[PDB]
Amino acid sequence: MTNHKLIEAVTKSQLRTDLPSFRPGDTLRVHVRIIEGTRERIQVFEGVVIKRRGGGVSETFTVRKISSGVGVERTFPLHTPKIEKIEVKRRGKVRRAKLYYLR
Amino acid sequence: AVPKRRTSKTRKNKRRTHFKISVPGMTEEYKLSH
Amino acid sequence: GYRKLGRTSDQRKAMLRDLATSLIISERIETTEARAKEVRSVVEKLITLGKKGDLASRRNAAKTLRNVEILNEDETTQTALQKLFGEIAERYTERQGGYTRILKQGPRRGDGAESVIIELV
Amino acid sequence: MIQQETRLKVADNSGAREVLTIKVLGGSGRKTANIGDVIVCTVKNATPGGVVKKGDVVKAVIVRTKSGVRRNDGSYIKFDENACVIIRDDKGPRGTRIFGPVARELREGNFMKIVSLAPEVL
Amino acid sequence: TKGILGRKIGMTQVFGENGELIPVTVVEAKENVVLQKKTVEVDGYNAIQVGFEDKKAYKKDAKSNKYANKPAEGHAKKADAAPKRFIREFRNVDVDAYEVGQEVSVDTFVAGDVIDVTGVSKGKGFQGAIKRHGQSRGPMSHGSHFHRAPGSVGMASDASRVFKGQKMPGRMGGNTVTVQNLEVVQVDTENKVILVKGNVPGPKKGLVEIRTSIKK
Amino acid sequence: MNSQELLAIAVDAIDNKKGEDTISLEMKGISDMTDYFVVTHGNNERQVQAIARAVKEVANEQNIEVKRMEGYNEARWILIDLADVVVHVFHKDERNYYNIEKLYQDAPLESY
RNA sequence: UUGGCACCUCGAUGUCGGCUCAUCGCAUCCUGGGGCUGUAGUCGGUCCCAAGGGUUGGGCUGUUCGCCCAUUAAAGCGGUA
RNA sequence: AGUACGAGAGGACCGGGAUGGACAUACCUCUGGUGUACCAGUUGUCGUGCCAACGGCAUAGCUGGGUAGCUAUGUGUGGACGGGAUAAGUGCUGAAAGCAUCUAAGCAUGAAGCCCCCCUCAAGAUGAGAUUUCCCAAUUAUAAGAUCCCUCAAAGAUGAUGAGGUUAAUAGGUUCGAGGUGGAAGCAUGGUGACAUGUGGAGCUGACGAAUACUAAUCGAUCGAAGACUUAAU
Ligand SMILES: [K+]
Ligand SMILES: [Mg+2]
Ligand SMILES: [Mg+2]
Ligand SMILES: [Mg+2]
Ligand SMILES: [Mg+2]
Ligand SMILES: [Mg+2]
Ligand SMILES: [Mg+2]
Repeated sequence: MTNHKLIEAVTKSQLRTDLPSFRPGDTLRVHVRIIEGTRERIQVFEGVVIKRRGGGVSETFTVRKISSGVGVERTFPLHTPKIEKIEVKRRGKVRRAKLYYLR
Repeated sequence: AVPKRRTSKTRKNKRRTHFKISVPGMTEEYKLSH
Repeated sequence: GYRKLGRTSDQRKAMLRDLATSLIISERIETTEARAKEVRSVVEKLITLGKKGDLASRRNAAKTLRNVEILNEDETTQTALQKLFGEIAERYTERQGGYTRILKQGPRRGDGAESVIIELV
Repeated sequence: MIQQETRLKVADNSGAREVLTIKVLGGSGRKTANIGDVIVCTVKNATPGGVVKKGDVVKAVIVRTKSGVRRNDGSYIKFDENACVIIRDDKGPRGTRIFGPVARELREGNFMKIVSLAPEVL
Repeated sequence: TKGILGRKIGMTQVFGENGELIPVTVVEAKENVVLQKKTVEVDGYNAIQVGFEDKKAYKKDAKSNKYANKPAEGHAKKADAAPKRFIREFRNVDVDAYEVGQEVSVDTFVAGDVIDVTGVSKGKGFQGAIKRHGQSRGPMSHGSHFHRAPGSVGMASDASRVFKGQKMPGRMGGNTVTVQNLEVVQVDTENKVILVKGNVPGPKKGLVEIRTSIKK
Repeated sequence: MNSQELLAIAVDAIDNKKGEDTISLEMKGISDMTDYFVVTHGNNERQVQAIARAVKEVANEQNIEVKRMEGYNEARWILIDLADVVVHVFHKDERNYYNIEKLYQDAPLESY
């Protein structure tokens, strides 16, 4: 995004180089840290990757899971500090790049 | 939606002050064929 | 770009493909101003396939150029597709783009429309 | 979103299964409601044998939506259906046992009695 | 107080200390200079006349605004500058300070201050009476011929005129709007950028005017 | 600060105020929301405000805030929460209705 | 308001509700000031100043109006063919 | 702040925030909707006595997605406090008539209302304003300085506003990037077969960004001021 490069320079020390790679349909785990007091714990979200858009700090994805009958989804920024780490553990094959036939 | 009156000879001619035409440019007679 | 020219999509895609072809044969045509600022671009993207000359560009140098016109120049016969990759491509091997040239004639009699020429250079 | 003439469902052990929304408890001509919101309902479908029959007006609370909620940390959560839970005068539930997850926003919404009972908070 | 001028560049976001998102615009502000300090004995008001972007010098066959002219050029060099494109006066600021011919650095804005922004709007052409003034449109079935239109205009043979402050179509757009009490996030110094929490008017590459708030 | 060093004090003002079956449950290997629970019950509508009005102070001794007292005025089932300790003030019989202990029957529990 | 009189208009002043827009007046429905009392406290009640702004979604029959469930700080009466 | 007050329970003044509903305005980073000259998939039939790699019409032939751009159901601010006095109503000296008494000579007090404070347009305000710099004659040419005219949008019904005119990066094109689609053609292994793998996150890409004089902004024309008079001070 070389417009005159003044925006992709300021927003440089808010990135992070800690995070593995992933395409859609690649199962992965997400160790959030959640703050509900003087100090609080982690509470993983697990699931399957359906969406990923963008570039820059404003680069997002989302994951799907079923939990006791109901479906749920959570979409996250990639560079936020909450997310300790990401753990890609499986990989697949698809032909689409946005997945909604999963409902 | 219909004229209630007649239009005088002046009000007809006060209106056409701007209803004329204009002149071309002038390059040496040669056309301004950019 | 983005000009519609009072002609819906299915019509404009076929008017800009006839202009690109009959031009090439005679290298000089006479149109209204607007149209030739739009084959200003369609035809300039169409020699840039002719310098590659590869087997793939001929396959995308046919999806806009127009059906096989059995030409007849001096004691011969051509196609508009074995003239564009053999002859124009060879004249123009060492310039960058910009090989068209618009020229303003006067207006017309009936509809009062600016008339212009367009050729190759 | 949840507005008048809306049909939620029920996720408690109190007999009422389906309902119909007819109001929202703000008041300045309010025309929707998301998670955490006290409303007014009726019943259109019950189970034989229970404590909340058909034709009884009751107040109720959201626990799930198709539209989620915009967390201040830049995060979003949207489910795949809707749901409701039926309550009492003492600001607490009619039945006892909760079914299906709920949303963490219900902790700062004085609905701690329901997170106090539910399998999966998320 | 304090005031600087500059161009709107774009819009992005940053992460706070608690991982929270904060949305921001990106203001560029270089090459400001003071050109005339004022007085009450002359004009009747104290102020500071400021100019922002540089341009080129006098030229003989001059047919743009790129190349300056003589009245302008006779006003830059006076205070030892180059020809300046944009010019504005600021009136609510102390004048015993701000000597002449200097520069104005963004560094006079801390991070976490409070401001108010002033600029131009975007252009909408000839627009109707429910995009513009935003009022109810009429039925589309049940045999109706009133869809998008202003219904009535007056009453009857009493008050046979039509009052002036009345809502009809026309043009809305490039008007002057301000925005009160935004926040300063961060202040670079090399790239000469100031960031503001929130979105502010105008199109990209436009002009922006920044100033300290007066309210509490 | 730590929780396990703060629950012998949590059973304090509820046996002071004469609570009954004032047991305590844990949720270490159960949940990820709250560490341990404390339970009780009480007889009289008068008797249910003092059991928990005390807990307001006892949270101000350690100076942890309190945020809500639900059904306090109604005086039927009341819940002061701390993310580590919870004071479920019940009625004589509503204890049986909800029957906390057996939903989490699979709870290591300890009597006090 | 139901009317009385019959002064303009019959070589045409051509229409009861509802929809869209708005505009004025207080003899005030809510908010705002206060006096008064049996207002101990609350809750009101009564009269006094005040028009800046504000003033809900739906079911039955034509429904102008009428009755009814459900919410609301409040769910105002009159003028302008 | 359970303090003034309240027979006690109850309850202000004080003044601190926290979170909201309706409403009014700017914007598109996020969430999402459209996106008819962008990317894959897919049926029918005409064109190459067929291989299908291609195109045409059939609501854009239908279906899955989607860049720039305008948008709300999304994203952020706003309501003012604060002061100058005035209604009713509280008062004090103070005469009326000794005393009295809020109005009579006096005089503090006090309402979301009224003018001032906050945003926007304004000197055709014929009461036509105020600075800053630039230009200076032999009827008469012309100076500062603008307009015609050609390339285009951050503007736009048309006029106008704005960016730029060869000492030039204005629009197009060409060479590089982004964001989007989701792994081409063509050969090569594997399957009797229709198929799947590897060479290669491949190839194509309209509107956004940069660099580069290859194309055209050529040529040349037209308007356009020369400080009055008293009456004072100089
Ligand atoms: K209705
Ligand atoms: Mg011409
Ligand atoms: Mg009809
Ligand atoms: Mg009568
Ligand atoms: Mg009458
Ligand atoms: Mg008579
Ligand atoms: Mg055909």
